[PDB]
Amino acid sequence: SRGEYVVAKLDDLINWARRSSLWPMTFGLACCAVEMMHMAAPRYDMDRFGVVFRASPRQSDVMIVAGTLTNKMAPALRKVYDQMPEPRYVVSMGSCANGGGYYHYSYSVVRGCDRIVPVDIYVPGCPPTAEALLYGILQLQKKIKREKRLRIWYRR
Amino acid sequence: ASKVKQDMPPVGGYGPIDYKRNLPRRGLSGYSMFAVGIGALLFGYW
Amino acid sequence: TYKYVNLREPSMDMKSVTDRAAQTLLWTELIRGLGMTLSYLFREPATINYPFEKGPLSPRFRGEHALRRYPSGEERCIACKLCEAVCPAQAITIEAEPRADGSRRTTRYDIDMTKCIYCGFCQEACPVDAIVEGPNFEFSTETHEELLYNKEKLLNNGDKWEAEIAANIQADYLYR
Amino acid sequence: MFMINILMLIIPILLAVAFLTLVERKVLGYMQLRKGPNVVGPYGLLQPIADAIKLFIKEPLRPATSSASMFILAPIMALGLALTMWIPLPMPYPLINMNLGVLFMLAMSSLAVYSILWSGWASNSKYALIGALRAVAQTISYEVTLAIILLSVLLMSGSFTLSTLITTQEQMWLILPAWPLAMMWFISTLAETNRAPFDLTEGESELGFNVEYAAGPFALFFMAEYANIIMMNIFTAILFLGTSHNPHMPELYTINFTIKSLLLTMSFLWIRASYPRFRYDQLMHLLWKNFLPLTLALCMWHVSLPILTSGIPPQT
Ligand SMILES: CCCCCCCCCCCCCCCCCC(=O)OC[C@H](COP(=O)([O-])OCC[N+](C)(C)C)OC(=O)CCCCCCCCCCCCCCCCC
Ligand SMILES: CCCCCCCCCCCCCCCCCC(=O)OC[C@H](COP(=O)(O)OCCN)OC(=O)CCCCCCCCCCCCCCCCC
Ligand SMILES: CCCCCCCCCCCCCCCCCC(=O)OC[C@H](COP(=O)(O)OCCN)OC(=O)CCCCCCCCCCCCCCCCC
Ligand code: SF4
Ligand code: SF4
Ligand code: SF4
Repeated sequence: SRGEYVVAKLDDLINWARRSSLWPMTFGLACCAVEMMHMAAPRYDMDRFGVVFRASPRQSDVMIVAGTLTNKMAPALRKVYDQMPEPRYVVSMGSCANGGGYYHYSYSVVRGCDRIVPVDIYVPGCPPTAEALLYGILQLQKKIKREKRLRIWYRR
Repeated sequence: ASKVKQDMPPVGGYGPIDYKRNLPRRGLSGYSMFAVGIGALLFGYW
Repeated sequence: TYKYVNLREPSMDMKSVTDRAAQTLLWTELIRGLGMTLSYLFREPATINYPFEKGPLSPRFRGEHALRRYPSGEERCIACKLCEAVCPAQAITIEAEPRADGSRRTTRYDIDMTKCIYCGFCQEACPVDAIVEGPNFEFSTETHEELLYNKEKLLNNGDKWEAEIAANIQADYLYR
Repeated sequence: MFMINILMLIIPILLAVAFLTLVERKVLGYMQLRKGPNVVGPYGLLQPIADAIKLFIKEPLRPATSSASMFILAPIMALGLALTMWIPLPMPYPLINMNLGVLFMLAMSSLAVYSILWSGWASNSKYALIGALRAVAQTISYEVTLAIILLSVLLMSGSFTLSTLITTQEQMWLILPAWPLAMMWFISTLAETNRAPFDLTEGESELGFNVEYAAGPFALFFMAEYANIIMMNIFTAILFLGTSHNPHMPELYTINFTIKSLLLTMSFLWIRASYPRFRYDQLMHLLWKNFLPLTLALCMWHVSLPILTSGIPPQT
């Protein structure tokens, strides 16, 4: 068999394992954390997708920033991100985290969490519905499904 | 002529709604619970 | 009026005292708690099968802003800027000038969907039902720049969701 | 053929631990009015496999440990001992037919505390050490009652042989003559394996000792911990729910004995979903002030009861 065929299928096996076992670390900072709890509640039950309710920072694959990131909180956020073992993804939930939202023009609010850490998915709303955050999580799964780490290493 | 129509309770009002604590009583008394427990031990030893 | 929650005097007769001894030694009220969790094990779970099933919503739901047209195809917006004045987040930016035919029409209409608090004041202020919040709530992006809507993105949304937007407004405009 | 026998014991243990994670997540879900894993494979049957691959291709941390050799010794010892506690179990025929099997399981079980203590040192964190000390003090405290309760039961059996417990219960389960001991044995097994309502380690808002571990090394601690949950519930069924053994149809024993061992393992998941968590000072008082006085008193009763009824079991 060809080398380009084994790498293509190995890429699908690692992608399948990674997107089927996303363990999130939730930074519940503000009202957006309430909607994140309703995604774990029986109506939607994130756990049935493989997404565990709560995970410790060192056992986690995705960081969900749900609430307003203040200037007194930003260094703590970056520290937790740097200690996440890779691969690691960040989901930005709500207007506050995306761009500052209602407090954009405040002196004590970071205008968007994407200028502190890299962001993979933006979930809009104030707050996003629990069915809108779930749609974002399933959109991160498909993004991980398109990764081609092994198919790019083989062509180096 | 069209009458006013807005959300209203039904004529005569809604049925009663329970709100009080209703933890019921179940099981036997302490005397009988101890009697059954000791009885089991005696049969086991025999 | 008021009531006491925890002001009971436990009886000290032998039968009552023995009842609490059986409870302490035989763990009666702990096993009463195991039974309740056992009952839920045999109840039908409340989970829905997303994305094949969706959570119920109502005609008043506030989702993705959008710009509507008249049945002739002419834009409803006439650049009055009431929505820009009322927006508590200052998420709307507008510029206008006379159109080639002389109409009062916008040349810029941007909504920053990361400043927006999805409050609905823009559609309450509009005198011509031009800016509305539609029923779409699944429009998450992969970059920050895709959430800065301009007039072209908002007009595309209106043409895209007009069939559902019109029916919702038909169902609720009598309460407004 | 013996080497084939060892592999026929090890691999099924790991597979059972792998699918116990799924069953735990689904029983907890239905007791919470939800479902649990049902997307990764039919009814979530591929969820365990996805989790395993994900952990073993995730980059590990390995911080600046004070030793870096205890950090690798701790998970080897935990998993190595966890598999070793299965070799004398009669199901119904032991892999290793020890004469003092019951004493062998106490001895190996008391060595599992080192992996908790060593991982505390290796983390190099002062706070992580405090969490390790509380976990160690919990484990040693509750294995005082495991040893005395076991001695009390064996006074009705006559030996430390694990297969003699099958003969002892050939007319009646030992749960009947010794239900008070069974209660305190069952709770003592939860405390040993750091299970709710005794999971202060995993009980965030007060502390765990295995916090610096990620990826494969973390899974090794996890696998050992869950293999001990199955093993202790297999021990309980043999001890208090003896299954009749027919030498011509040994499979009949294994089916009945497995069903009991599963029902007792599901009881662990049932108890996790029902109760809040003990405070550290409160589970210590549950042992030094409630269980130990009763265990000592019942030990006196069980040394004398066989003598005063003329019911001393045979030595052999
Ligand atoms: C004829 C001679 C007869 C001799 C023998 C006579 C025996 C008579 C009966 C003696 C009492 C029986 C002992 C019962 C054990 C009492 C232990 C105790 O300390 O109780 C108080 C203790 C604590 O008592 P306390 O906290 O309420 O207070 C103690 C005293 N003060 C008030 C001063 C502090 O109770 C507990 O153990 C707490 C339980 C923790 C949660 C456990 C979850 C239970 C889940 C259900 C499991 C069901 C058992 C499954 C068994 C399956 C086995 C296969
Ligand atoms: C305040 C009261 C406190 C409680 C006091 C004690 C309660 C009474 C004793 C029960 C507690 C001890 C447990 C004894 C287990 C005996 C089991 C049993 O009951 O079986 C009866 C059995 C029947 O005879 P069996 O041999 O089976 O017939 C067939 C012969 N082919 O025959 C036998 O099993 C053998 C006979 C055993 C007798 C042992 C007990 C004798 C003790 C003296 C009796 C007075 C009680 C003590 C008084 C002082 C208390 C401080
Ligand atoms: C005990 C643990 C030790 C063993 C470790 C696990 C190894 C054994 C696992 C056996 C089950 C997997 C079967 C073997 C791997 C084959 C998987 C496969 O190739 O699926 C391909 C198919 C998608 O392929 P395709 O459509 O061509 O690609 C499109 C990409 N967009 O994928 C699909 O979507 C098809 C839908 C079915 C895919 C799942 C397979 C059926 C599930 C069987 C569950 C029962 C087995 C698990 C329980 C026992 C534990 C092994
Ligand atoms: S985006 Fe809205 S709901 Fe979320 S934290 Fe900010 S104000 Fe609260
Ligand atoms: S919903 Fe409210 S915050 Fe958002 S654009 Fe409309 S008026 Fe502004
Ligand atoms: S309120 Fe309506 S008509 Fe006025 S500028 Fe806004 S969208 Fe246009």
